[PDB]
Amino acid sequence: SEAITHGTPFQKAAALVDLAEDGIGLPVEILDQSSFGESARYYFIFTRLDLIWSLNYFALLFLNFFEQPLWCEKNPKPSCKDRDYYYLGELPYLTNAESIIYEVITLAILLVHTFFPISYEGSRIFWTSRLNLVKVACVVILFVDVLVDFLYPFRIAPYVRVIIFILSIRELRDTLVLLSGMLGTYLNILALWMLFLLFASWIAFVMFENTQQGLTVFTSYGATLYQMFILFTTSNNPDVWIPAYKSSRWSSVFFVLYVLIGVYFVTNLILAVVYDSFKEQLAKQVSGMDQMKRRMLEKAFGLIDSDKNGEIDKNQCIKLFEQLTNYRTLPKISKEEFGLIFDELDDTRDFKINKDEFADLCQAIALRFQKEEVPSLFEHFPQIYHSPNFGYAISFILIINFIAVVVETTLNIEESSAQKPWQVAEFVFGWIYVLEMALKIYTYGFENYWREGANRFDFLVTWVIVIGETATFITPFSNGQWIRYLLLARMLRLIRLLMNVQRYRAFIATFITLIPSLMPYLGTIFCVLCIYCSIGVQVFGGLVNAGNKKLFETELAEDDYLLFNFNDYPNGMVTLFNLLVMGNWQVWMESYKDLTGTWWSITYFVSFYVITILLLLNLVVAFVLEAFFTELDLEEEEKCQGQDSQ
Amino acid sequence: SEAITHGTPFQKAAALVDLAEDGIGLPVEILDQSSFGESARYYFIFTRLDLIWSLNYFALLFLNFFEQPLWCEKNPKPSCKDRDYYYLGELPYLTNAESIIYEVITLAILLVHTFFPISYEGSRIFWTSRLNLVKVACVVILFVDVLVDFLYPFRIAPYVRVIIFILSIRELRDTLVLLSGMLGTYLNILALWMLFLLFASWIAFVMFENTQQGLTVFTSYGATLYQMFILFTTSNNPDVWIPAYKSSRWSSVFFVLYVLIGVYFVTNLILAVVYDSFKEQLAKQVSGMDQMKRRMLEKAFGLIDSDKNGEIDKNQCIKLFEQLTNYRTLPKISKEEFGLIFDELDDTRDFKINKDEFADLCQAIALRFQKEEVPSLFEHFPQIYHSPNFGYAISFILIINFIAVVVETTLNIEESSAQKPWQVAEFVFGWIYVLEMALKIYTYGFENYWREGANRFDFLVTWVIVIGETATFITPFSNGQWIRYLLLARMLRLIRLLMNVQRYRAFIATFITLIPSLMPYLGTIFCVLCIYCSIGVQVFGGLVNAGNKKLFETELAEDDYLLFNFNDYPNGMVTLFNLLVMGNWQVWMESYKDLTGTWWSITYFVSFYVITILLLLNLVVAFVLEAFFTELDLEEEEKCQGQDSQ
Ligand SMILES: CCCCCCCCCCCCC[C@@H]1[C@@H](C(=O)O)[C@@]1(CCCCCCCCCCCC)CCC(=O)O
Ligand SMILES: CCCCCC[C@@]12[C@@H](CCCC)[C@@]1(CCCCCCCCCC(=O)O)[C@@H]2CCCCCCCC(=O)O
Ligand SMILES: CCCCCCCCCCCCCCCC(=O)O
Ligand SMILES: CCCCCCCCCCCCCCCC(=O)O
Ligand SMILES: CCCCCCCCCCCCCCCC(=O)O
Ligand SMILES: CCCCCCCCCCCCCCCC(=O)O
Ligand SMILES: CCCCCCCCCCCCCCCC(=O)O
Ligand SMILES: CCCCCCCCCCCCCCCC(=O)O
Ligand SMILES: CCCCCCCCCCCCCCCC(=O)O
Ligand SMILES: CCCCCCCCCCCCCCCC(=O)O
Ligand SMILES: CCCCCCCCCCCCCCCC(=O)O
Ligand SMILES: CCCCCCCCCCCCCCCC(=O)O
Ligand SMILES: CCCCCCCCCCCCCCCC(=O)O
Ligand SMILES: CCCCCCCCCCCCCCCC(=O)O
Ligand SMILES: [Ca+2]
Ligand SMILES: [Ca+2]
Ligand SMILES: [Ca+2]
Ligand SMILES: [Ca+2]
Ligand SMILES: [Ca+2]
Repeated sequence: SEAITHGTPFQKAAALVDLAEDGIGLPVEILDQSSFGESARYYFIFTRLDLIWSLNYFALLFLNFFEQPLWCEKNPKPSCKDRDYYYLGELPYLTNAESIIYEVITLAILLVHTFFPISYEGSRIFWTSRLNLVKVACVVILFVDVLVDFLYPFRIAPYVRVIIFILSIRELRDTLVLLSGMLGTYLNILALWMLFLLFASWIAFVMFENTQQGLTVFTSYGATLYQMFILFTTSNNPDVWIPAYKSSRWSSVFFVLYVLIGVYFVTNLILAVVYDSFKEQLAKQVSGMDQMKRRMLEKAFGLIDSDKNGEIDKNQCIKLFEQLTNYRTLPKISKEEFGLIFDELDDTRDFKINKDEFADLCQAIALRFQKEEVPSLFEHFPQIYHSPNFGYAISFILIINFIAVVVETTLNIEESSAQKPWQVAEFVFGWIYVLEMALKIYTYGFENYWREGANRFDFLVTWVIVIGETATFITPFSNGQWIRYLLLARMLRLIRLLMNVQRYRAFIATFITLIPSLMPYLGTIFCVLCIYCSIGVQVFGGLVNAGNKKLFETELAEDDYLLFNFNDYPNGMVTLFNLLVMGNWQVWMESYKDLTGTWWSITYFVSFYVITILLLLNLVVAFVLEAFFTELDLEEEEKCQGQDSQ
Repeated sequence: SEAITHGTPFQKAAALVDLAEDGIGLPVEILDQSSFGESARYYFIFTRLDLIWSLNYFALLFLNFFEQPLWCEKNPKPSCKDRDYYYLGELPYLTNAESIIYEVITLAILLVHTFFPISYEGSRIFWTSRLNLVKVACVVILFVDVLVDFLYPFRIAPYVRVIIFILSIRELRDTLVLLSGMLGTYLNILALWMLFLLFASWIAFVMFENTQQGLTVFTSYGATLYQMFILFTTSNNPDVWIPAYKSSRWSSVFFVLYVLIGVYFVTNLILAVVYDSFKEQLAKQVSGMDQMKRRMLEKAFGLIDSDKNGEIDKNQCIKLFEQLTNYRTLPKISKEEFGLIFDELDDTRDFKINKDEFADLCQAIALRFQKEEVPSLFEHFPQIYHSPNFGYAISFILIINFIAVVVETTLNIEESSAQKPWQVAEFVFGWIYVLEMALKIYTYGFENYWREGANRFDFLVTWVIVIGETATFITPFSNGQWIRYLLLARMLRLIRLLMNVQRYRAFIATFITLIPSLMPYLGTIFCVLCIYCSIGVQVFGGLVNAGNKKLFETELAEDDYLLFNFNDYPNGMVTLFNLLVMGNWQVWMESYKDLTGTWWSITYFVSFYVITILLLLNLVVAFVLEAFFTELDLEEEEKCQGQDSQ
């Protein structure tokens, strides 16, 4: 547990292992900080000062981002019957005086966050870096629209807030490289997609003109490209070609041939491209990540080789491993570390250490050990640190804790009003579970809240139990059953302890890693909806009124989806989700073609679909196939290389 | 172009290249024929006699298979108002006298086809190989049903006909190995799938008991596992959780979390397993194919090495290459073939040829050359054989022929009754197209009807044109309209020729390969429907009547799907197709739960789904990802490897 304020004493001995820390967890530092400048030079202090306020910044980034539900409609005041809810949302819309407060607080942190790299980049460099120049200008745009409501065309604030939220996060920008690096391949294949629509849209207009079909549905040619596009999605499958089938039965041979080519041949081949084009772009990000590693190791190799000859004595590099605080006794480990990499140079047995050799060294060590084990810095003035047989024992606990609920809920079909003997069993079970995590700080380590992936995900849920049980009878109702389903992620911990089964073993570790790995790649799509909603709120604001007469003819009134409606922002975010899932997405396309009365409404849903069935095929479906083959072959090699490494 | 009747002269010199032919196109021969027995022993004659009647057999296998639409309903005669059509099909159902004519002729070929391996396998061997023991017994079951004609429980004929059709074809059996070799992995993951239905079905029953939701939809717990299964398919997405959403808006955060786990995380991970389990089973079929190759080369290496020492002089193997009819200037490249394929042994420069070395020889030759070029052998007594500048030229030919069609159809929106100057342009264009294939027999070769993949697919449509134009004015109406509509495979010939474009190069080189590669793997699924139809015809025969009162309440009458009906066989095959595509598949599950009045109807559609979303994820979607990476890397390698392949 060495220091982190460590590139500021900055010895050749000392400042190495901070750089060696920077390879293992792999955080970047700026190329301005990578070239020169130290914590003695009062710039690298501000680098680690930035990472102190990181949780301050991400608290702001979602604070800015979640304003978009809470801000009002595009047209509250032009609209009549404004305060009523004619199928509007739930949220309170913030008043204009309240609107200012939540933004001025928001902007001032951005003005810190955007101009904090002045403290460790030069102003003639900071304004040159051409990534900030986007982000700086986005701040100015909010600074305008705050001033407009301070002074009190269509208020283009919320599009920018997304773009601020996309770029600021390191993960979403790293996602966003994989779009623009690959988007030349997707729009490429979008043509040959559109070709086998237009050709196959045409033949149905050719074949079915004089029959009942062209009389009924396929009136225009443009009626077909409209319809046959929906059948490319197959979310309207038999309703299209009933009167083609009802007239002649042999007309089915067309449509069942079309969808086969449509779904089963093309849409997979769209996925075949995008998953294949993913691999090249992912390789460019990985190699772009690994060039960061060697370029940071070049600063590390130059920090030691002060003779500047490119060869370092071994005792010069052995001695820093205790300062590395990696392993405890070091008599002959580095002699073993020669054969662990491919070849020994052995021109001198110890004296010659080449540039690429040490770059292989620090990269190798953290894989085998994971022994750095660094906790957070504590004050010793309190000193609060208190100084599968058990696995099969805790296999039994979450069994009987689970069946306690199903007994409680088969009491609820009996509807016991006398829960007095059953409330004896209620409060006791939450008191139990805090004891099975207790041996871990007795056996191995204290700060493993951030270590086990279960403690990454259950740590709220582990501690939320008895604090919910506390205000049960001391509050002397709706929040009472709020716990009564919350006491069920016990099975989710029972999942992982059942997930030691070797029969499920590859499928286990993917779905574990599937939550952290696909958090940016689903995070970007959540930002994409925040674009499409804020378009559609402004396009379709007060459109579905209370008494709109074009409404009740259409499909939203037939199937009674007279909710989601786009009539403000959080109503829109649900509505784009159904268009994401493709559950009956042609209702809205059929509805807003009538509620706007125009065919330029069809633009909004197709432009969703193309970018969606890029992004669903891009980052959902192509990752899982990459993520499984990561988790599969490790299990396939851990037995085989465990025969080697032992 | 030597003979094929060639292992019956059966020289050590001669009968080699017939075995060398058997490696190149790779047909199997039986292990009885592989062990011993020759065309002198007459058994090898019956082997090639079998492959003469191959097209006779596949003409029978679809003849037997297509009786199942043409055979009648399960209950014509118990049903009242039998001859009327109350949402029944189109086909004429075969009369019982005319039925047996189509069956006795069918069976007599099977009795040839099943007992033809008597002629080249011993009877104590033929009844031992346990493929036949299935297949012979299936013949007996049909032989029963012909006796049932003279008598005039539920007539289980048509299930067997599929099983006969599956096993007889070599491709579908090779598909069917990949099921049973992998089905232990799929049902393995089906349980862990079923768990994250049940648990996620459970919480929605837990959450929504006291609210409006459990009052309205989620009445039973079994009501939820019913509903939440449909939302795993998302073919009923907002209709489920409207009254959960209409009451509390926060209930959406459940459902949008469920489908993400449901579709985007699980269903890909089901596809991740099945595509990964595909690779191992496909490797077993490939290695099972390649063991056939070396074991056939062992008979070839033993045919030459008559000294039985395992080493063959090169002039013994040089001399047969002219009998192979492979290449013209032989002795200059046979020394280069030492250097091209692999490394030379060079203990003797030519004298020593090992067992595995010759196995490397004949394997590599057919790749580089393709110079065997075997035609269909003619009688010379008639002697009917008559003894990209052009590519950019025939690029232009279809274009002006294509725009002639769209001019003809924009005449039809004008509706010209005077087609007399326009019929000058009609008949002339079909006469043109037979001339662009004509240089191929002048430049390169005659029998390339089976060689170019375009001539594999266009050859019916290439020649159908002028014979459709012939009976236009000499018949002095509805049929010649469709021929006017048929004038469109020209752009389908443009599809192949245009993808010399490197921008689209890999994509349709897949799609070319995609039709023959996925012909068995879609063929099996077509057989799977012929199982599920013949179940559902017998289960649901006269159910959707004319005046059924339970019918008009349900969804098939609401959305007017009163076709797609199950009330005979070909209504079923359309109907299972919609359940295959997943276009509104919950209508039938909602309908036949009412029209049978029972909950055991739900079995039929779920058991469809699990086997289907095996087989769609199995053999559609896993192939295209395998097939693209076959087509992609060959384009990626040949540009670099052609500098080495030279
Ligand atoms: C893939 C997405 C990962 C990111 C997770 C989303 C974080 C943002 C959370 C949104 C919370 C809004 C809840 C709204 C209810 C409330 O109680 O306030 C409410 C809005 C309905 C649900 C909103 C979620 C829609 C977007 C999620 C799905 C898209 C992501 C792909 C109604 C307001 C009320 O009356 O209380
Ligand atoms: C992949 C999967 C498959 C599915 C199947 C379905 C269908 C298709 C085929 C495609 C290719 C493979 C089919 C065929 C055809 C159709 C049609 C139907 C109708 C009937 C009508 C009759 C009269 O005429 O009336 C299948 C379905 C069925 C079959 C049938 C055949 C024949 C027909 C006619 O006849 O038309
Ligand atoms: C593969 C391309 C085939 C056809 C694609 C081009 C067709 C473009 C427009 C077709 C004509 C529309 C017919 C009605 C228009 C009108 O009468 O004004
Ligand atoms: C990418 C291919 C298609 C994308 C979107 C499909 C929209 C094409 C359908 C045409 C709209 C209706 C035709 C206009 C006829 C009219 O206005 O009278
Ligand atoms: C962004 C590019 C996509 C282009 C969108 C579709 C291109 C063609 C538009 C379809 C209109 C054809 C309708 C003509 C027939 C008619 O109006 O009567
Ligand atoms: C984050 C980049 C945004 C991408 C495109 C945003 C702006 C495109 C269209 C904006 C408003 C379009 C609506 C026009 C019709 C109307 O306002 O009534
Ligand atoms: C990929 C971008 C999607 C392309 C959107 C297609 C737009 C076509 C809209 C209908 C076409 C007919 C235009 C006439 C407009 C009108 O009738 O008012
Ligand atoms: C994240 C980038 C997405 C931007 C692309 C979506 C914008 C395309 C169309 C938006 C609405 C256009 C149709 C509105 C017509 C109208 O004004 O009535
Ligand atoms: C992960 C599992 C959670 C629960 C799964 C087991 C539930 C099986 C049946 C639940 C009880 C059904 C309630 C009504 C039955 C009745 O009273 O007849
Ligand atoms: C593979 C998981 C589910 C598969 C099929 C889902 C069927 C479960 C739904 C239960 C049916 C209705 C409940 C019975 C109650 C009753 O008899 O009224
Ligand atoms: C082939 C195995 C699949 C098993 C099919 C589903 C297993 C459970 C069946 C659901 C019935 C539960 C309904 C109980 C509640 C009630 O009826 O009141
Ligand atoms: C090819 C193998 C067939 C697989 C299973 C076939 C037989 C299973 C069920 C057959 C009939 C089931 C219908 C029972 C109810 C009824 O006949 O009324
Ligand atoms: C994988 C196989 C599919 C499993 C099929 C689930 C069958 C459940 C059917 C409903 C369960 C309730 C049984 C009561 C029958 C009845 O109400 O008549
Ligand atoms: C190719 C193999 C598929 C066989 C599996 C399908 C058979 C499962 C259920 C068939 C029908 C069962 C439900 C009928 C109930 C009834 O008799 O009313
Ligand atoms: Ca040195
Ligand atoms: Ca050494
Ligand atoms: Ca309806
Ligand atoms: Ca020899
Ligand atoms: Ca030699």
